[PDB]
Amino acid sequence: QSVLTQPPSVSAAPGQKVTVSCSGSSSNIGNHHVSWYQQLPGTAPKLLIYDTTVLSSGVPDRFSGSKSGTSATLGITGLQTGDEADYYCGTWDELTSNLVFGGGTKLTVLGQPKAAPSVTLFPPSSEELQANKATLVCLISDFYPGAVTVAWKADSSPVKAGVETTTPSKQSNNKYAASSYLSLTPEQWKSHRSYSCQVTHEGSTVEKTVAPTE
Amino acid sequence: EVQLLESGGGLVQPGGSLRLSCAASGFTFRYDYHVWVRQAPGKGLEWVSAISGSGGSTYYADSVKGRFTISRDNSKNTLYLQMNSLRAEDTAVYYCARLRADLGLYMDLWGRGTLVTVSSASTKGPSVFPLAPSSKSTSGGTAALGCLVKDYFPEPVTVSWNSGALTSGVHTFPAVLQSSGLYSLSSVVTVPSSSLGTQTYICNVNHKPSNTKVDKRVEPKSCD
Ligand SMILES: [Cl-]
Repeated sequence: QSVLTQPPSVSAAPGQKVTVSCSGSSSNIGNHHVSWYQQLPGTAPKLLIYDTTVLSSGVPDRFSGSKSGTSATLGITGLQTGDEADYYCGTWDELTSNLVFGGGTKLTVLGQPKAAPSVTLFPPSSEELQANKATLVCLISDFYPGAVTVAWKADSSPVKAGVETTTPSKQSNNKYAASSYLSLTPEQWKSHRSYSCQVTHEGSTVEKTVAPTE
Repeated sequence: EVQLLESGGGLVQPGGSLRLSCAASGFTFRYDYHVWVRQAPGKGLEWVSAISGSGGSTYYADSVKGRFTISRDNSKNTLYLQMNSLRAEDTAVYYCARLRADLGLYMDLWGRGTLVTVSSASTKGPSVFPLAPSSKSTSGGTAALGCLVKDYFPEPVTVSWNSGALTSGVHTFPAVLQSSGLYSLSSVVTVPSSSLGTQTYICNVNHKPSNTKVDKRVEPKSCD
């Protein structure tokens, strides 16, 4: 809905307090109980807090819900890395007769340790070449924080033609994964000495190489 | 246990219709309001519809008035969303939820969610290729083997290994979306290098929209 405003993101360090504000108006937060909803990446939202201040079963005392006029606040004390997630406020709006939601807030836990990517690079399979196509697959995992750049080389000449790279995404262990695919013709693959996938992360490079000799 | 079992997403043409189901076990469903909430990818939660226990009373976001219809069969503990005159903007993950009231309203119990894609583009099942561990990466501790699940539409695909018996070591990557408008993803598993000469590695690729249910054996490279 986003007739309720939350900030897009908030950042504390482990063990600190962080708050997520949710501002609306008298018809919504003003005169009605607020709920808080946690969303882990690509899973259903979970009720944390209802009736503005009450915790669901098995939610810890470290979470609290506050309300001051037309604003509501989510409090998280003794912040853990397990709290990284999207947080949504909800209420009723007696004007629109709608349930309403905030635009959501992304919680980042600061000072997590930097981690270089693992790179697996596969050459085209036999079966794919036999269907007259060629895909180089470069899988990139367990890197923190989640920002990488990927370059490809054919005998250390750069190739921009044919590249499709995922944006980074959060693994269950708070580290990030990404994929980059380079499409070739069987004759491009067979013609060159080697192809290279070089991933760059916090300025420092991890590179992998496959050859047709096989 | 108390749950909401959601079924019925997929691809449909602009103008077309889809029916979401959500079946209920563990509670007398017929007294509790339920709702439908949706989430476009990248974006946030939008309430869409709600219904009283009996069906007597039904509520709708302006974004869907005239087009979507919430209903329920209380004899089959089932909730529905009939979605008509769909547009590209309706492309979202749709959840059902139970709506309870104590001092205020809260949605406590949620379904897993189903993707609804509204596009003129056709269903295409993927090609499945084995990603065999290089000769080199084996003579040594561990081996990465995988399945390239290439050129499909729409999301999603599930990947298993060895009929679900092998879960440890499995990283299924999120799909890339090519300039072609088709999705490719890869699933990899790390295994003891020593198990390659005695153990069968099958990836099980399910793309429900194309009715693709494929099994692919991945075996180690010998070349050179
Ligand atoms: Cl009624």
